[PDB]
Amino acid sequence: NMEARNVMSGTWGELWLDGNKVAEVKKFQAKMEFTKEDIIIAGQMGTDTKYMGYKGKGSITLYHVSSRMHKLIGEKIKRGSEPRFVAISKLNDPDSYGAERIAVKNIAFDDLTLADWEVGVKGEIEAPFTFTEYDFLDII
Amino acid sequence: NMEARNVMSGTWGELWLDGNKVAEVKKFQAKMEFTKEDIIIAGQMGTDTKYMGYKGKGSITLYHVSSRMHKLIGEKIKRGSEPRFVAISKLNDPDSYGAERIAVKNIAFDDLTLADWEVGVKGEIEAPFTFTEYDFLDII
Amino acid sequence: RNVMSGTWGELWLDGNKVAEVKKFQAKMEFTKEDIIIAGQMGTDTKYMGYKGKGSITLYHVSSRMHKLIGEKIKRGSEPRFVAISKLNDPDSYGAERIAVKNIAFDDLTLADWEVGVKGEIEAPFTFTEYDFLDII
Amino acid sequence: RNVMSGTWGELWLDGNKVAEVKKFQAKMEFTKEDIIIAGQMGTDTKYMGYKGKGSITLYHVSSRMHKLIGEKIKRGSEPRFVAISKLNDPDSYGAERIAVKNIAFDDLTLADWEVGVKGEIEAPFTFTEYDFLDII
Amino acid sequence: AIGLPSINISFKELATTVKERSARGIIAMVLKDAKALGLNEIHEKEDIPVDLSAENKEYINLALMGNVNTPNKLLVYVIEGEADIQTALDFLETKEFNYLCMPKAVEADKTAIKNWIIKLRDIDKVKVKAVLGKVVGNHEGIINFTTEDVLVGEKKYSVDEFTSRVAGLIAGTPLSQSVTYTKLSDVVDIPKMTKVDAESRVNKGELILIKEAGAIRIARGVNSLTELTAEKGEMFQKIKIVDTLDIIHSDIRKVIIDDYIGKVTNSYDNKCLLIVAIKSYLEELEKSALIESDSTVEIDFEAQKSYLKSKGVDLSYMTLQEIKEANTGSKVFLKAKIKVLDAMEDIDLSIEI
Amino acid sequence: MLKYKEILETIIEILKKNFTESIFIDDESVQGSEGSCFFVSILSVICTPVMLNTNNKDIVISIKYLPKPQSKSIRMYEISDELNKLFNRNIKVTDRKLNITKLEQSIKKEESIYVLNFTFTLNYLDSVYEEDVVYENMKEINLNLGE
Amino acid sequence: MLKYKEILETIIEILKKNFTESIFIDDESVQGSEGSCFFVSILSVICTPVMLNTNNKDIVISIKYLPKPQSKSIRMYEISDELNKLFNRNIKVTDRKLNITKLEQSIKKEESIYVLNFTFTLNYLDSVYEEDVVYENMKEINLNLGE
Repeated sequence: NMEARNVMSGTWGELWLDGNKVAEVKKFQAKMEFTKEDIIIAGQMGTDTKYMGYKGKGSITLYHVSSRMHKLIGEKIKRGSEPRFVAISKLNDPDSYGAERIAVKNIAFDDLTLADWEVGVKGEIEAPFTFTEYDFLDII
Repeated sequence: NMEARNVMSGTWGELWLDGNKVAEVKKFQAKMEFTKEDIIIAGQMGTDTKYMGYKGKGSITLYHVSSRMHKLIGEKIKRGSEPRFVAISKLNDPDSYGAERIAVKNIAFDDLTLADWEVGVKGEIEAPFTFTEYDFLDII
Repeated sequence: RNVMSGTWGELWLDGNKVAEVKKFQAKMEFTKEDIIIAGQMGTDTKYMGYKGKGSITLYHVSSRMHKLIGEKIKRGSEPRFVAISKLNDPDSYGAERIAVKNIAFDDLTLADWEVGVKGEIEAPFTFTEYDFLDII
Repeated sequence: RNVMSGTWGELWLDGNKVAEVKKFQAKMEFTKEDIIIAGQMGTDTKYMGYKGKGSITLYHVSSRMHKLIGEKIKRGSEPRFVAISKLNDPDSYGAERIAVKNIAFDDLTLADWEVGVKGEIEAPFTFTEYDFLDII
Repeated sequence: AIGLPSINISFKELATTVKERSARGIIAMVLKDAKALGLNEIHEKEDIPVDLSAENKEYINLALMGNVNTPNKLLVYVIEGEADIQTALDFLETKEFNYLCMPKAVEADKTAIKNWIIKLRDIDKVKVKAVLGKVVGNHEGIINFTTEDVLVGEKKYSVDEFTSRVAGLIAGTPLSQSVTYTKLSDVVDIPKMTKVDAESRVNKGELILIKEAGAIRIARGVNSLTELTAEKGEMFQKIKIVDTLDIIHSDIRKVIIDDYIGKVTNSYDNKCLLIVAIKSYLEELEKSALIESDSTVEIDFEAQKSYLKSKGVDLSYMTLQEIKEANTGSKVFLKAKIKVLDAMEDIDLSIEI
Repeated sequence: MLKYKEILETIIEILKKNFTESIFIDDESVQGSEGSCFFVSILSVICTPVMLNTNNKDIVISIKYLPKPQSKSIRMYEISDELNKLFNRNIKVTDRKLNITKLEQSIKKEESIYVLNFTFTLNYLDSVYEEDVVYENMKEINLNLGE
Repeated sequence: MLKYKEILETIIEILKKNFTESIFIDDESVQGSEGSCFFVSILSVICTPVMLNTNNKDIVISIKYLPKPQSKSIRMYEISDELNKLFNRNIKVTDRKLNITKLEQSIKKEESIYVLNFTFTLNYLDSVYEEDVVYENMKEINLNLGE
């Protein structure tokens, strides 16, 4: 069953942002942080916790091929309106058992990078975000 | 579409400060930090946030060719008056799809470096700043 | 049975035949990562990509490389080329051809000479994809 | 067809002809960065710049390098020069000249000798821009 | 030469369009009339010759309606009442076009048109198609539309007259989409036809109309080719695939005929160079998602073998490499393999309770 | 290519113009001579293929001086300088210039008398013959595409 | 394999077609000749095993020209070029083409006269003989499995 070839490789992923495929993508990450409170119960030394909620966090890093990130939110942010986007990530490695696809919804970004360059260095842009909902599509 | 040559390189940038082109520029960076507050809505586990504003931050690093930074603000700072400047950054790579230009306005600097040198080391000066407004000119 | 001799070698670069060529070489190097699986002494590897490398060696008959890339290198735009190699020894049964695409050269040799020595130029290059014609 | 021999090589340094020169060499080395694109096994590269490198080798006929740069090196100001190399083999069809500009030398050799050996001096250098004359 | 310094400001309202025309799609119509003889290109409705009769006006107006985009251009050739079609066809050989239709025609003339189209496609290797009324031709370049008594408005248009609307609708369709199940708003009613008869008729290979779902729509986008060889494919019956293949074939002409004809020696090395050039061209089309990946270009072995056998060559005991190295005088044989994605036309959904 | 006969003729002509003594190519005539005769021959030729169509040639050419009358060794030492003055860098043979890589000279005794032996090597690249078939230009190109 | 007799015959036939002088293989005949005769022989053969079934062969072939009449050295220099024109790249022996790695030529005096010696080397791979037993195809395969 278990073999080295079965491990998924990051080179085979792809990301859709707002219905448009993003080709200049370096990495994509999403995570959910649960909220738990310590509760001490009389007669037991081991402490136990109660789950109260979760918080979603993530980030996207992409090569600075074009000024894509500006056109999305640059003018809307100044006026006072915040947009919400939907992202889809697909990881399809030929060696592994099929592919898994996930939709991350209600995405709101943390910052906007107007300009970042240095002599002799290739340009890159990383944007962190927070989300609320998700779906499972073709999970392995 | 996507290709390695399309990635912009930092060697091809240039910067105008107060209408005068700065030739001894090493790097330039601008960013906008949004302000968001956590809001818990009854009946939903996922926490959601409300956007309230943004803060602008950046920095400039340049070779110590000449005492440019002193002549701008050195005498004005002591008297109690703070000047505001305008910077324009242009990134024009022949391989990429054209060039992008951005104007950063209402720049106020964080500190002034009177002297900084060490034996056997070339000199460099970095100055961070904060801004409020920006324009888009010839965005890709 | 005979093994092909390299005397019968021809090279086409950018659609022009290179009359003087001492040797040609192109190779693909793989990228692997060590993976240790619980319960097994032997260590396995996962293939994660590859790189193309090669070089040419030709006599200094003319200034080909400069006319190819010199001005564009200064301007800031890097050109890409396609090279074809053919190896057809009459003793052997058949011939072999390979098309190498998306070539980029590593360096440029403006001038190099020494007293009593005929000039030689060697230019390494890196490529991405290849195509095969007249497979033996 | 003949390949140019390096015996017919002449060098001009700072506007003065260098009578004794064993060999001359100048090269441009490119700077590249590896870029991995999602969905492709092959790895591509992006060109970011270049460096100029070279060296000379000449017999120790006179004290040329000292008279060139010795006092200015101590004073703290580094001079820059221009060198011209010409290669004209009578057997070959045409000649070739190159102008190398903004030259800076890597080191200075005050004295070097050994019993039974004729003296030789080699001085590496780095340059920025070049110009081409009498292309073949 | 140099004039006085000038500063001129121009105001123009470039906003006067709706249902903008596609870049692709050229229709050529040849007509019989007493006036306006010769070629009269028609870019839009405002530039229509006035001396034409009512019938020609109706036919042109029918041909001026597309599916999503209007056709790029219309080449209307007018012939005198008593004339042969050969002169018009020879004149049209000079011009370039995609589709050709003639509203008013006879049975004998359709044979000439079909023969001309077949000869042009095969002998001259120029990829054009024609839409004909009742022709039973077995060629992919022929489209026969065989439903009668179409009621557009208050007139019982003939089948040959409605071939004009068929050609306009075909030319209007974008590359991605097909012509199956496209509704015709203008048409009112069709003569009665049972479902099984229509299915058999389209199976024979025909272009028809049926009443299904909300309104009238085209049953299928098949061609007139009804038999399949080993070399020929089942994908050659679809109109969209053939249109894309012919677009590609016409496009590669600026690579082949412009430079490699009469300017380069016919040697196997030059054949390999041309093969490399063609493959490099196909890569760009693949990257734009026009065709599918893994398209191969190589020497046509069987055709070259046949040509060699035609002359005095003993094909026995010759190596395959020896066969390929042979110099075929002044002709080159090449073969390419490309794939085109078809549109959704059939669905099989299974539901488990 | 370039013929060895032409090289030998060129060298013989140069020696004829610059020296008054007779020049011979064969042993019997130098044996039959009365004294102070030259001898010219091509010592060896080495051919190595460096490219598909070209070879690399190294030719060693030998010049001999045999003074028969007594007390003519000083004449040999005089003649060495005059020979040195001619073959410095290159020679021109059939509108083509060939380099001279190095010079070698030795004074050894052969049979009963001392002789002078002057040699030098020529280096040049030369092309082998081949027969190339002629093809006519492309006129018709057939391209049929399918599945 | 490939026989040395065939190679010698092929070279002798080529020389017969391209030259009018006689060609001999044994020393007695060249001694008895009246003048201007050739001499063809295989100088040395080196065999080295590079694989299990194949060997590597280097054959050096020698051609000699001995002009007996006086004043035929210029004929020797003429004949050198004609010999050079033939053995450039490869020769065909029994529908197989063998490469010519390098050429060598020297003019030296043997006994009382000067002679021309033209040599070149052939390089090719060749297979040794072996006897292979014939087996019949598998018909019945018995596999019994236990502890």
